[PDB]
Amino acid sequence: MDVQAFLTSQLEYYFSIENLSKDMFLRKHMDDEGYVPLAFLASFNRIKSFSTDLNLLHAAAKASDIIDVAEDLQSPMSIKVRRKETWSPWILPSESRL
Repeated sequence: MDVQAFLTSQLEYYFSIENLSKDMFLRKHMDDEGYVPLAFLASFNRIKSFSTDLNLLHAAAKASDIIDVAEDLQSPMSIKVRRKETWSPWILPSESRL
């Protein structure tokens, strides 16, 4: 597929039940609203291999109809994303967070 298509697919996958059940790190880095910083997602080798550009990754996130993006004008690195909840939140207790 195209670079955008791959990046979008991976982003959707990252917040999937299958991935989350195996990837505790994503859950630990969630805030009270279940958001995960774009900068953290960019650290995934699968993403870096295609692009390290947060702008392209952000565009990929916006291309998904099941992902919501929160922007912070103060910094491009403070942009967070989340997948829409279906059954239950995957947010961990503050003490368990990193």
